[PDB]
Amino acid sequence: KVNLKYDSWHKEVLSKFGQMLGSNMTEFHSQISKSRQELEQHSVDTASTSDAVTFITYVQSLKRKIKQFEKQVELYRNGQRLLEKQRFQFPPSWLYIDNIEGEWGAFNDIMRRKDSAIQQQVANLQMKIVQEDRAVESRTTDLLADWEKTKPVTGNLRPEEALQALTIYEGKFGRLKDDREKCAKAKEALELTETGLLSGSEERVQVALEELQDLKGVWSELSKIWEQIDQMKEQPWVSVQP
Repeated sequence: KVNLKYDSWHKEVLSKFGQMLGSNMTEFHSQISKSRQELEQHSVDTASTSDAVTFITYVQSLKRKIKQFEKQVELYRNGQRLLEKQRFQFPPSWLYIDNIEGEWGAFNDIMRRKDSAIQQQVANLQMKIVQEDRAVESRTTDLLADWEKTKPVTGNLRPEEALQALTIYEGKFGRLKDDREKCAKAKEALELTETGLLSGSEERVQVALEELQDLKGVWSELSKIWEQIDQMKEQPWVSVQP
């Protein structure tokens, strides 16, 4: 009875370890195959600086994962050899470690070719990102200088009027923030780690944010007064009571 129970308990633990190892092996092979297909689709000779930045950030993210993937391949290799030594029955749909090693080898060869091409252009990509960042900083200074000219400090504005201009200002400032965040992700991806001090541009963006879409709010309390003025520009004089 004990031997039957041990054989049943062993066969059950061996079957569960085999299903867990096969599931982890299938998921890991899908993850390497997808990472390899994404590496194949992107060319270093991308026409746009934006595609080159996205591709370089992706290759660096994969380079960090290679050391983890290598440990997983070794764990799966030892696991399958244990199932074979214990006469486990492999299902016909079993993904053999040789397929994972082949996809892992193909992924490493594409990753080495793409990483080498990024490393050859690192200085040019770093100069392009520093030039784009200087262009974003110049656009930031120009937008803040224009901010004063077209903000409501100008006299005789109407609730609606400035609100429309402060809706454009809101779009320009938010587009500027999105461009700055893209440059920051690219700088992190190319190891262009320059001091985490908000550039004096960040303090200007924070002041502008307080008076951005919020400045349309001066056309919120005044808007309620104007709606009454407009109704009076439509109300019959006899009906109006002083």
